[PDB]
Amino acid sequence: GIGTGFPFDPHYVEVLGERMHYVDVGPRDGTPVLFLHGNPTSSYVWRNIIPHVAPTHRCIAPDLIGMGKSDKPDLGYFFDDHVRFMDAFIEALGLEEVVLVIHAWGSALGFHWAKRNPERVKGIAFMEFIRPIPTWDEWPEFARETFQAFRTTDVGRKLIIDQNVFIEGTLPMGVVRPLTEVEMDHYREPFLNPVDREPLWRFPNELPIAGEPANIVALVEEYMDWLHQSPVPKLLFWGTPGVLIPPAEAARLAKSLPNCKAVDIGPGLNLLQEDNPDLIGSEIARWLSTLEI
Ligand SMILES: CN(C)c1ccc2c(-c3cc(C(=O)NCCOCCOCCCCCCCl)ccc3C(=O)O)c3ccc(=[N+](C)C)cc-3oc2c1
Ligand SMILES: [Cl-]
Repeated sequence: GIGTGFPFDPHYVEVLGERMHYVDVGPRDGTPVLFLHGNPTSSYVWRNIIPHVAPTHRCIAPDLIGMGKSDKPDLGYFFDDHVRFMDAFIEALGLEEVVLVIHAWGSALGFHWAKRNPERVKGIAFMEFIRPIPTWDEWPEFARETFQAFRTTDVGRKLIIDQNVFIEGTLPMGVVRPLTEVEMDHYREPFLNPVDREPLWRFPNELPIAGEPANIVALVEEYMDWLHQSPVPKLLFWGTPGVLIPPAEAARLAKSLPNCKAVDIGPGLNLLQEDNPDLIGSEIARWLSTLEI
């Protein structure tokens, strides 16, 4: 079955006075592949995809500040905080040019870095990614009341911080196949203490929905503007029925974005890595071999 373990040797690097954990495997020469997780996951989400890429390319998978095995400073965990820590992480590792593999909130981080540093990005593989949601009618109806609730300091904090709903409920609702107890426990591990759940609550409060927050909407519009014009090689994974990227939309996006190939993963919602890791990892490895890296 789909693997549940996390065998990777831990690595830590000091970034802005705090430690960030990261997976680092594969050959030391060549162009590295940087994997960026989102909410409420960690590098664990890449555990079954990296084994297809690591034979031929270095794979680096950080845990975002406040998540995974990374330290937990008392921040707001705004998107800007993740930007500062990820920018510093990339420079601390001395990375020059990279290929990005990104998902969901990791996709906003990755696209925003790539737009600012296009000479250092040799390709982007992405899935169930963040674009502006113009009105609440474009948010998936089955998750609309909950995300509206999450975006409050009363009910949203009760749900996400006190009751851990993002881990116990939203995470499984983003995977078609059933998650095992061992997998759930890996996802729960960084957040056993409620107070550490701050990033899980700030993230949905940052989503660019109905114009709000305006600073995030502007930033995401900007990287989308770039992505529709840039010749950067693109690999878009999508699933059925999907969540943010449904099949008919994925096909339209791939034909509109330059130098984009789209790959059907089969059944999927948001966390496509949990529904078909072997296809995602084997397609990434094949696509890397086509790049000038
Ligand atoms: C302990 N306690 C107080 C709760 C409360 C609620 C649940 C829910 C649940 C959750 C939602 C819920 O999250 N909607 C949102 C779904 O969004 C999925 C789509 O992806 C969004 C991606 C966004 C991407 C952004 C970056 Cl691109 C709604 C209502 C309830 C409910 O049952 O009231 C559970 C639901 C499932 C579940 N299992 C399958 C084991 C367990 C649950 O255990 C709860 C415990
Ligand atoms: Cl979120």
